[PDB]
Amino acid sequence: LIKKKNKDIRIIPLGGVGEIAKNMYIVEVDDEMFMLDAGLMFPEDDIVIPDIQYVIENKERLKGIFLTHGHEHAIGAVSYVLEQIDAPVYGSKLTIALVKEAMKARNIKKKVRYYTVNHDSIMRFKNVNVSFFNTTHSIPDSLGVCIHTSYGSIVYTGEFKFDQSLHGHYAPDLKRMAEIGDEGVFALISDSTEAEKPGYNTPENIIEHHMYDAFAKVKGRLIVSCYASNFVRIQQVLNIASQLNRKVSFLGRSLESSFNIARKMGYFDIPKDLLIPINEVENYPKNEVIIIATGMQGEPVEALSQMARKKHKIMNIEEGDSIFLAITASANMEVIIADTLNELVRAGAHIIPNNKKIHASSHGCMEELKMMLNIMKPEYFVPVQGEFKMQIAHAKLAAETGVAPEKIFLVEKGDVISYNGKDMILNEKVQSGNILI
Ligand SMILES: [Mn+2]
Repeated sequence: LIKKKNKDIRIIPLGGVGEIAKNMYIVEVDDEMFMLDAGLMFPEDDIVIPDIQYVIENKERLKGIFLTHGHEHAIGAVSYVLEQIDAPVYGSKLTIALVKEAMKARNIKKKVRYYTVNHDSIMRFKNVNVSFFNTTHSIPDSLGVCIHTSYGSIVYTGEFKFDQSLHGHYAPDLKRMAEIGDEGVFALISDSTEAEKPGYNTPENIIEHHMYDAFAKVKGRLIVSCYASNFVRIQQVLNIASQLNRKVSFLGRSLESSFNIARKMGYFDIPKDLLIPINEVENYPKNEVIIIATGMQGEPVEALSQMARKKHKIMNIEEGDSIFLAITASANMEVIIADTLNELVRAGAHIIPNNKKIHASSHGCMEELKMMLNIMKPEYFVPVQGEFKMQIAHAKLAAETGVAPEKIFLVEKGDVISYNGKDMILNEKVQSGNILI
Protein backbone atom coordinates (compact mmCIF):
# COMPACT_ATOMS: atom_id res chain seq x y z
CA LEU A 1 0.00 0.00 0.00
CA ILE A 2 0.96 3.66 -0.63
CA LYS A 3 2.45 6.17 1.85
CA LYS A 4 2.24 9.68 0.32
CA LYS A 5 1.47 11.62 -2.89
CA ASN A 6 4.56 11.25 -5.12
CA LYS A 7 5.72 13.65 -7.88
CA ASP A 8 8.76 12.24 -9.73
CA ILE A 9 9.62 8.76 -10.97
CA ARG A 10 12.94 8.04 -12.71
CA ILE A 11 14.01 4.69 -14.22
CA ILE A 12 17.64 4.22 -15.26
CA PRO A 13 19.28 0.98 -16.52
CA LEU A 14 23.05 0.82 -15.84
CA GLY A 15 23.17 -2.83 -16.94
CA GLY A 16 21.14 -5.61 -18.60
CA VAL A 17 19.90 -3.67 -21.67
CA GLY A 18 21.46 -4.17 -25.08
CA GLU A 19 23.20 -7.21 -23.54
CA ILE A 20 22.24 -10.51 -21.92
CA ALA A 21 23.44 -10.19 -18.25
CA LYS A 22 24.77 -7.62 -15.74
CA ASN A 23 21.37 -6.75 -14.28
CA MET A 24 21.21 -3.31 -12.69
CA TYR A 25 18.16 -1.03 -12.75
CA ILE A 26 17.92 2.27 -10.83
CA VAL A 27 14.49 3.46 -9.73
CA GLU A 28 13.95 6.88 -8.14
CA VAL A 29 10.75 8.05 -6.46
CA ASP A 30 11.28 11.73 -5.63
CA ASP A 31 14.48 12.07 -3.53
CA GLU A 32 14.90 8.31 -2.93
CA MET A 33 16.90 5.87 -5.01
CA PHE A 34 16.68 2.08 -5.22
CA MET A 35 18.94 -0.35 -7.02
CA LEU A 36 17.28 -3.49 -8.40
CA ASP A 37 19.99 -6.18 -8.82
CA ALA A 38 23.74 -5.86 -9.35
CA GLY A 39 24.88 -8.55 -11.80
CA LEU A 40 28.17 -9.23 -13.56
CA MET A 41 28.75 -10.32 -17.14
CA PHE A 42 31.28 -12.93 -18.14
CA PRO A 43 33.05 -11.08 -20.99
CA GLU A 44 32.23 -13.25 -23.97
CA ASP A 45 33.43 -12.74 -27.54
CA ASP A 46 37.47 -12.56 -15.48
CA ILE A 47 34.32 -10.41 -15.18
CA VAL A 48 32.58 -7.19 -16.22
CA ILE A 49 30.53 -4.97 -13.88
CA PRO A 50 28.34 -1.84 -14.43
CA ASP A 51 29.51 1.78 -14.10
CA ILE A 52 27.89 3.18 -10.94
CA GLN A 53 29.33 6.71 -11.17
CA TYR A 54 25.75 8.01 -11.30
CA VAL A 55 24.99 6.21 -8.06
CA ILE A 56 28.13 7.48 -6.31
CA GLU A 57 27.40 11.15 -7.11
CA ASN A 58 23.94 10.57 -5.57
CA LYS A 59 25.09 8.13 -2.84
CA GLU A 60 23.26 10.16 -0.17
CA ARG A 61 19.92 9.15 -1.68
CA LEU A 62 20.43 5.40 -2.15
CA LYS A 63 17.99 3.81 0.30
CA GLY A 64 18.52 0.12 -0.53
CA ILE A 65 19.74 -2.66 -2.83
CA PHE A 66 17.16 -5.29 -3.80
CA LEU A 67 18.29 -8.71 -5.04
CA THR A 68 15.89 -11.00 -6.90
CA HIS A 69 17.87 -14.28 -6.94
CA GLY A 70 21.19 -16.04 -6.22
CA HIS A 71 22.67 -16.07 -9.77
CA GLU A 72 25.79 -14.15 -10.76
CA HIS A 73 23.72 -12.15 -13.26
CA ALA A 74 21.87 -10.70 -10.24
CA ILE A 75 24.36 -10.48 -7.34
CA GLY A 76 27.77 -10.79 -9.06
CA ALA A 77 28.73 -7.11 -8.66
CA VAL A 78 27.38 -6.58 -5.15
CA SER A 79 30.74 -6.82 -3.36
CA TYR A 80 32.26 -4.21 -5.65
CA VAL A 81 29.27 -1.91 -5.13
CA LEU A 82 29.54 -2.25 -1.36
CA GLU A 83 33.25 -1.28 -1.47
CA GLN A 84 32.42 2.17 -2.88
CA ILE A 85 29.02 2.68 -1.16
CA ASP A 86 27.32 1.66 2.12
CA ALA A 87 23.64 0.74 1.67
CA PRO A 88 21.35 -2.00 3.18
CA VAL A 89 21.02 -5.23 1.20
CA TYR A 90 17.56 -6.79 0.79
CA GLY A 91 17.07 -10.35 -0.49
CA SER A 92 15.64 -13.84 0.11
CA LYS A 93 17.12 -16.28 2.67
CA LEU A 94 19.26 -18.00 -0.02
CA THR A 95 20.25 -14.81 -1.86
CA ILE A 96 21.68 -13.17 1.28
CA ALA A 97 23.60 -16.39 2.04
CA LEU A 98 25.26 -16.37 -1.38
CA VAL A 99 26.10 -12.63 -1.15
CA LYS A 100 27.71 -13.06 2.26
CA GLU A 101 29.78 -15.95 0.86
CA ALA A 102 30.95 -13.70 -1.99
CA MET A 103 32.05 -11.11 0.61
CA LYS A 104 33.85 -13.77 2.70
CA ALA A 105 35.49 -15.12 -0.46
CA ARG A 106 36.86 -11.65 -1.33
CA ASN A 107 38.04 -11.23 2.31
CA ILE A 108 36.01 -7.99 2.61
CA LYS A 109 35.81 -6.91 6.27
CA LYS A 110 33.30 -4.04 5.67
CA LYS A 111 30.25 -4.19 8.00
CA VAL A 112 27.07 -4.69 5.94
CA ARG A 113 23.40 -4.38 6.97
CA TYR A 114 21.66 -7.47 5.53
CA TYR A 115 17.84 -7.72 5.58
CA THR A 116 16.32 -11.12 4.79
CA VAL A 117 12.92 -10.67 3.11
CA ASN A 118 10.10 -12.96 2.02
CA HIS A 119 6.82 -12.54 0.09
CA ASP A 120 5.23 -11.41 3.39
CA SER A 121 7.85 -8.70 4.02
CA ILE A 122 6.88 -5.03 3.51
CA MET A 123 9.87 -2.67 3.77
CA ARG A 124 9.06 0.96 4.57
CA PHE A 125 10.81 4.13 3.33
CA LYS A 126 10.29 7.90 3.27
CA ASN A 127 8.36 8.08 -0.03
CA VAL A 128 7.35 4.46 -0.72
CA ASN A 129 6.75 0.97 0.64
CA VAL A 130 8.38 -2.04 -1.05
CA SER A 131 6.83 -5.54 -1.21
CA PHE A 132 7.92 -8.87 -2.78
CA PHE A 133 6.46 -11.91 -4.55
CA ASN A 134 7.84 -15.36 -5.42
CA THR A 135 8.74 -16.22 -9.04
CA THR A 136 9.70 -19.45 -10.87
CA HIS A 137 13.40 -19.65 -11.99
CA SER A 138 16.23 -22.20 -12.17
CA ILE A 139 17.13 -21.26 -8.58
CA PRO A 140 14.78 -21.36 -5.50
CA ASP A 141 13.65 -18.30 -3.50
CA SER A 142 13.62 -15.93 -6.46
CA LEU A 143 11.61 -12.75 -5.81
CA GLY A 144 9.92 -10.00 -7.78
CA VAL A 145 10.07 -6.48 -6.36
CA CYS A 146 7.02 -4.26 -6.04
CA ILE A 147 7.65 -0.53 -5.39
CA HIS A 148 4.40 1.13 -4.30
CA THR A 149 3.90 4.70 -5.54
CA SER A 150 0.85 6.99 -5.66
CA TYR A 151 0.93 6.54 -9.46
CA GLY A 152 0.67 2.73 -9.06
CA SER A 153 3.15 -0.14 -8.57
CA ILE A 154 6.57 -0.27 -10.18
CA VAL A 155 7.17 -3.99 -10.71
CA TYR A 156 10.49 -5.61 -11.52
CA THR A 157 10.02 -9.32 -12.33
CA GLY A 158 13.65 -10.27 -12.16
CA GLU A 159 14.26 -13.42 -14.20
CA PHE A 160 11.20 -15.69 -14.26
CA LYS A 161 9.32 -18.51 -15.92
CA PHE A 162 5.93 -20.26 -15.68
CA ASP A 163 6.24 -24.03 -15.29
CA GLN A 164 3.29 -26.13 -14.11
CA SER A 165 5.63 -28.86 -12.74
CA LEU A 166 7.67 -26.64 -10.37
CA HIS A 167 5.87 -26.59 -7.06
CA GLY A 168 8.25 -25.87 -4.12
CA HIS A 169 10.30 -22.75 -3.37
CA TYR A 170 10.14 -22.70 -7.19
CA ALA A 171 6.39 -22.04 -7.13
CA PRO A 172 5.08 -18.56 -8.16
CA ASP A 173 2.68 -16.35 -6.20
CA LEU A 174 -0.09 -16.18 -8.85
CA LYS A 175 -2.60 -14.71 -6.32
CA ARG A 176 -0.19 -12.04 -4.97
CA MET A 177 0.66 -11.27 -8.65
CA ALA A 178 -3.03 -11.03 -9.60
CA GLU A 179 -3.66 -8.71 -6.65
CA ILE A 180 -0.72 -6.45 -7.61
CA GLY A 181 -2.26 -6.35 -11.10
CA ASP A 182 -5.72 -5.17 -9.98
CA GLU A 183 -4.41 -2.64 -7.46
CA GLY A 184 -2.82 -1.18 -10.59
CA VAL A 185 0.70 -1.44 -12.00
CA PHE A 186 2.18 1.88 -13.13
CA ALA A 187 5.36 0.40 -14.64
CA LEU A 188 6.51 -3.15 -15.42
CA ILE A 189 10.18 -4.01 -15.92
CA SER A 190 10.40 -7.53 -17.34
CA ASP A 191 12.85 -10.19 -18.57
CA SER A 192 13.18 -10.32 -22.38
CA THR A 193 15.70 -13.19 -22.59
CA GLU A 194 13.58 -15.64 -24.64
CA ALA A 195 11.15 -13.09 -26.13
CA GLU A 196 11.97 -14.31 -29.66
CA LYS A 197 11.04 -17.94 -28.95
CA PRO A 198 7.34 -18.69 -29.70
CA GLY A 199 5.18 -20.83 -27.42
CA TYR A 200 6.35 -22.12 -24.03
CA ASN A 201 9.27 -23.81 -22.34
CA THR A 202 9.23 -27.58 -22.24
CA PRO A 203 8.00 -28.40 -18.67
CA GLU A 204 10.82 -29.48 -16.31
CA ASN A 205 9.22 -32.84 -15.48
CA ILE A 206 9.22 -33.68 -19.22
CA ILE A 207 12.93 -32.90 -19.39
CA GLU A 208 13.59 -35.02 -16.30
CA HIS A 209 11.64 -37.94 -17.79
CA HIS A 210 13.69 -37.88 -21.00
CA MET A 211 16.93 -37.70 -19.01
CA TYR A 212 15.79 -40.70 -16.96
CA ASP A 213 15.03 -42.81 -20.06
CA ALA A 214 18.46 -41.90 -21.46
CA PHE A 215 20.42 -42.58 -18.25
CA ALA A 216 18.61 -45.87 -17.66
CA LYS A 217 20.17 -47.27 -20.88
CA VAL A 218 23.73 -46.49 -19.77
CA LYS A 219 25.75 -49.66 -19.14
CA GLY A 220 28.99 -47.90 -18.17
CA ARG A 221 30.04 -44.69 -16.44
CA LEU A 222 27.86 -41.57 -16.87
CA ILE A 223 29.20 -37.98 -16.82
CA VAL A 224 26.72 -35.08 -16.89
CA SER A 225 27.78 -31.49 -17.60
CA CYS A 226 25.62 -28.78 -15.96
CA TYR A 227 25.58 -25.14 -15.01
CA ALA A 228 26.04 -24.66 -11.26
CA SER A 229 23.36 -21.98 -11.57
CA ASN A 230 20.70 -24.51 -12.59
CA PHE A 231 19.58 -25.94 -9.26
CA VAL A 232 16.65 -27.69 -10.92
CA ARG A 233 18.82 -29.67 -13.37
CA ILE A 234 21.12 -30.67 -10.51
CA GLN A 235 18.11 -31.73 -8.42
CA GLN A 236 16.97 -33.74 -11.45
CA VAL A 237 20.12 -35.88 -11.72
CA LEU A 238 20.08 -36.48 -7.94
CA ASN A 239 16.52 -37.86 -8.28
CA ILE A 240 17.47 -40.01 -11.27
CA ALA A 241 20.70 -41.33 -9.66
CA SER A 242 18.64 -42.42 -6.65
CA GLN A 243 16.04 -44.26 -8.74
CA LEU A 244 18.77 -46.01 -10.77
CA ASN A 245 20.67 -47.01 -7.60
CA ARG A 246 23.67 -44.96 -8.76
CA LYS A 247 25.62 -42.54 -6.60
CA VAL A 248 26.67 -39.01 -7.45
CA SER A 249 30.05 -37.28 -7.48
CA PHE A 250 30.83 -33.66 -8.40
CA LEU A 251 34.22 -32.60 -9.76
CA GLY A 252 36.71 -32.43 -6.89
CA ARG A 253 38.12 -32.07 -4.40
CA SER A 254 35.35 -30.23 -2.48
CA LEU A 255 31.75 -29.24 -3.30
CA GLU A 256 30.73 -26.09 -5.20
CA SER A 257 30.01 -23.25 -2.74
CA SER A 258 26.57 -22.21 -4.11
CA PHE A 259 25.39 -25.83 -4.19
CA ASN A 260 26.86 -26.59 -0.79
CA ILE A 261 25.34 -23.58 1.03
CA ALA A 262 21.90 -24.31 -0.47
CA ARG A 263 22.29 -27.98 0.43
CA LYS A 264 23.14 -27.09 4.06
CA MET A 265 20.03 -24.83 4.19
CA GLY A 266 17.84 -27.77 3.11
CA TYR A 267 17.04 -26.59 -0.43
CA PHE A 268 18.00 -29.91 -2.05
CA ASP A 269 16.22 -33.19 -1.53
CA ILE A 270 19.10 -35.66 -1.05
CA PRO A 271 18.79 -39.23 0.37
CA LYS A 272 21.47 -40.61 2.72
CA ASP A 273 24.83 -41.72 1.32
CA LEU A 274 24.04 -40.59 -2.25
CA LEU A 275 27.02 -38.28 -2.77
CA ILE A 276 30.45 -39.93 -2.84
CA PRO A 277 33.55 -37.62 -2.88
CA ILE A 278 35.59 -37.77 -6.07
CA ASN A 279 38.34 -39.49 -4.00
CA GLU A 280 36.02 -42.46 -3.36
CA VAL A 281 34.95 -42.89 -7.04
CA GLU A 282 37.44 -45.55 -8.19
CA ASN A 283 36.12 -48.01 -5.57
CA TYR A 284 32.68 -48.35 -7.20
CA PRO A 285 31.87 -50.22 -10.47
CA LYS A 286 31.65 -47.97 -13.52
CA ASN A 287 27.85 -48.45 -13.78
CA GLU A 288 27.15 -47.25 -10.23
CA VAL A 289 28.40 -43.66 -10.55
CA ILE A 290 27.19 -40.43 -12.09
CA ILE A 291 29.85 -37.73 -12.27
CA ILE A 292 28.57 -34.16 -12.57
CA ALA A 293 30.79 -31.48 -14.08
CA THR A 294 29.43 -28.09 -13.13
CA GLY A 295 30.82 -24.66 -13.85
CA MET A 296 29.86 -21.12 -14.78
CA GLN A 297 31.62 -19.50 -17.75
CA GLY A 298 31.55 -22.46 -20.08
CA GLU A 299 34.14 -24.57 -18.22
CA PRO A 300 31.53 -27.42 -18.07
CA VAL A 301 32.44 -27.84 -21.77
CA GLU A 302 36.16 -27.10 -21.22
CA ALA A 303 36.38 -29.78 -18.50
CA LEU A 304 35.18 -32.55 -20.86
CA SER A 305 37.76 -31.49 -23.47
CA GLN A 306 40.45 -31.80 -20.77
CA MET A 307 39.01 -35.15 -19.67
CA ALA A 308 39.02 -36.46 -23.21
CA ARG A 309 42.48 -35.15 -24.09
CA LYS A 310 43.68 -37.22 -21.13
CA LYS A 311 44.99 -33.94 -19.39
CA HIS A 312 42.53 -33.43 -16.42
CA LYS A 313 44.06 -32.64 -13.02
CA ILE A 314 41.61 -34.99 -11.18
CA MET A 315 39.88 -37.50 -13.45
CA ASN A 316 39.96 -38.46 -17.11
CA ILE A 317 37.58 -40.17 -19.53
CA GLU A 318 37.83 -43.91 -20.22
CA GLU A 319 36.51 -45.80 -23.26
CA GLY A 320 32.83 -46.81 -22.86
CA ASP A 321 31.95 -43.64 -20.88
CA SER A 322 28.64 -41.92 -21.56
CA ILE A 323 28.42 -38.13 -21.85
CA PHE A 324 25.32 -35.95 -21.46
CA LEU A 325 25.19 -32.17 -21.92
CA ALA A 326 22.47 -30.87 -19.57
CA ILE A 327 23.08 -27.26 -20.72
CA THR A 328 21.68 -24.81 -23.30
CA ALA A 329 24.25 -23.57 -25.82
CA SER A 330 24.87 -19.90 -26.60
CA ALA A 331 25.84 -19.34 -30.26
CA ASN A 332 29.24 -18.25 -28.87
CA MET A 333 29.64 -21.76 -27.45
CA GLU A 334 28.27 -23.84 -30.40
CA VAL A 335 31.71 -24.34 -31.96
CA ILE A 336 33.61 -25.34 -28.80
CA ILE A 337 30.92 -27.93 -28.15
CA ALA A 338 31.51 -29.38 -31.62
CA ASP A 339 35.28 -29.55 -30.95
CA THR A 340 34.68 -31.20 -27.59
CA LEU A 341 32.26 -33.74 -29.10
CA ASN A 342 34.91 -34.76 -31.66
CA GLU A 343 37.53 -35.28 -28.93
CA LEU A 344 34.94 -37.17 -26.87
CA VAL A 345 34.33 -39.50 -29.83
CA ARG A 346 38.09 -40.03 -30.39
CA ALA A 347 38.55 -40.97 -26.71
CA GLY A 348 35.76 -43.45 -27.40
CA ALA A 349 32.93 -42.01 -25.32
CA HIS A 350 29.24 -42.49 -26.05
CA ILE A 351 27.43 -39.19 -26.66
CA ILE A 352 23.87 -39.23 -25.29
CA PRO A 353 22.04 -37.12 -27.92
CA ASN A 354 19.93 -34.12 -26.90
CA ASN A 355 16.26 -34.21 -27.83
CA LYS A 356 15.82 -31.42 -30.37
CA LYS A 357 12.09 -31.20 -29.59
CA ILE A 358 12.95 -30.05 -26.04
CA HIS A 359 13.39 -26.36 -25.25
CA ALA A 360 15.15 -25.79 -21.91
CA SER A 361 15.44 -22.27 -20.46
CA SER A 362 15.37 -20.43 -17.12
CA HIS A 363 13.44 -17.70 -18.90
CA GLY A 364 9.88 -17.60 -20.17
CA CYS A 365 9.15 -17.76 -23.88
CA MET A 366 6.63 -15.55 -25.65
CA GLU A 367 3.52 -17.00 -24.02
CA GLU A 368 5.04 -17.08 -20.54
CA LEU A 369 6.01 -13.43 -20.90
CA LYS A 370 2.48 -12.55 -22.13
CA MET A 371 1.22 -14.36 -19.06
CA MET A 372 3.05 -11.91 -16.78
CA LEU A 373 1.83 -9.01 -18.95
CA ASN A 374 -1.78 -10.15 -18.83
CA ILE A 375 -1.58 -10.58 -15.04
CA MET A 376 0.09 -7.21 -14.37
CA LYS A 377 -1.71 -4.98 -16.90
CA PRO A 378 0.93 -2.18 -16.63
CA GLU A 379 0.32 1.34 -17.88
CA TYR A 380 3.99 1.65 -18.93
CA PHE A 381 6.35 -1.13 -20.03
CA VAL A 382 10.14 -1.27 -20.08
CA PRO A 383 11.48 -4.55 -21.58
CA VAL A 384 14.96 -5.35 -20.18
CA GLN A 385 17.40 -8.32 -19.83
CA GLY A 386 17.96 -8.64 -23.56
CA GLU A 387 19.66 -7.18 -26.65
CA PHE A 388 17.86 -4.73 -28.89
CA LYS A 389 16.18 -7.43 -31.01
CA MET A 390 15.00 -9.12 -27.79
CA GLN A 391 13.60 -5.87 -26.35
CA ILE A 392 11.64 -5.29 -29.58
CA ALA A 393 10.28 -8.83 -29.45
CA HIS A 394 9.05 -8.26 -25.88
CA ALA A 395 7.56 -4.92 -26.85
CA LYS A 396 5.46 -6.54 -29.60
CA LEU A 397 4.17 -9.04 -27.04
CA ALA A 398 3.20 -6.14 -24.77
CA ALA A 399 1.39 -4.32 -27.58
CA GLU A 400 -0.59 -7.53 -28.24
CA THR A 401 -1.67 -7.69 -24.57
CA GLY A 402 -3.01 -4.14 -24.94
CA VAL A 403 -0.24 -1.88 -23.56
CA ALA A 404 -0.25 1.41 -25.50
CA PRO A 405 2.75 1.53 -27.90
CA GLU A 406 3.27 5.21 -27.01
CA LYS A 407 3.82 3.92 -23.44
CA ILE A 408 6.43 1.22 -24.28
CA PHE A 409 10.06 2.35 -23.90
CA LEU A 410 13.09 0.69 -25.48
CA VAL A 411 16.18 2.05 -23.67
CA GLU A 412 19.99 1.76 -23.78
CA LYS A 413 22.38 1.97 -20.81
CA GLY A 414 22.31 5.38 -19.13
CA ASP A 415 18.90 6.25 -20.61
CA VAL A 416 16.59 8.07 -18.21
CA ILE A 417 12.84 7.62 -18.15
CA SER A 418 11.09 10.37 -16.16
CA TYR A 419 7.46 10.85 -15.12
CA ASN A 420 6.34 14.41 -14.28
CA GLY A 421 2.78 13.32 -13.54
CA LYS A 422 1.57 14.26 -17.02
CA ASP A 423 4.06 12.82 -19.52
CA MET A 424 6.57 9.98 -19.44
CA ILE A 425 9.62 11.17 -21.36
CA LEU A 426 13.11 10.06 -22.24
CA ASN A 427 14.65 13.45 -21.53
CA GLU A 428 18.09 12.76 -20.02
CA LYS A 429 21.09 10.44 -20.34
CA VAL A 430 23.53 9.66 -17.47
CA GLN A 431 26.98 8.05 -17.20
CA SER A 432 27.02 4.28 -17.82
CA GLY A 433 29.54 1.71 -19.07
CA ASN A 434 31.51 -1.55 -18.71
CA ILE A 435 34.21 -2.04 -16.04
CA LEU A 436 36.33 -5.12 -16.69
CA ILE A 437 38.08 -6.75 -13.74
MN1 LIG B 1 18.87 -16.21 -13.80
